[PDB]
Amino acid sequence: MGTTISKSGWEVLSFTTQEASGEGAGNGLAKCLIDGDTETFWHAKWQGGSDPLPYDIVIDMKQNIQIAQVELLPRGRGSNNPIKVVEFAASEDNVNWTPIGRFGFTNQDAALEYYVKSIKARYIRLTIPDDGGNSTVAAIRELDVKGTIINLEHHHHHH
Repeated sequence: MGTTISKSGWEVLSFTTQEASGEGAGNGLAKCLIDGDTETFWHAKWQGGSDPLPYDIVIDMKQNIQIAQVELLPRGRGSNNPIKVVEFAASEDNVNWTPIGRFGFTNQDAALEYYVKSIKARYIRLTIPDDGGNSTVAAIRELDVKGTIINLEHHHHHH
């Protein structure tokens, strides 16, 4: 809300891993990452076994937004989080992904502000690479995006 894009209408198009069993039920879901609540978080599958890295989570923002900065809200508090490096990708057509920034992940209780490549994107992908040293254990509260809302809707020319 405000400069941060309202994740109210955001949905997950594809996810590589999510723990809907180890975290009970209603928690550890990939959509919780974009649900926008500090008490909910996404967790990689651990109960019964993890999935093959890397982990790619693709979110549809349902609108074209000029990406400027991505925010990652980790847990930290009572969490290990063996996440070393995180990679952010964005796309205008869902087909052509462009890495808006690759940075290291700092496990903390406060949000991580990632200033990235300024580019238009309707879709955004969170990539957890197997290259950065990342283990198959990941727990992130939420992901947010700061940008400018772009419109493809010209009401006086589209009705």
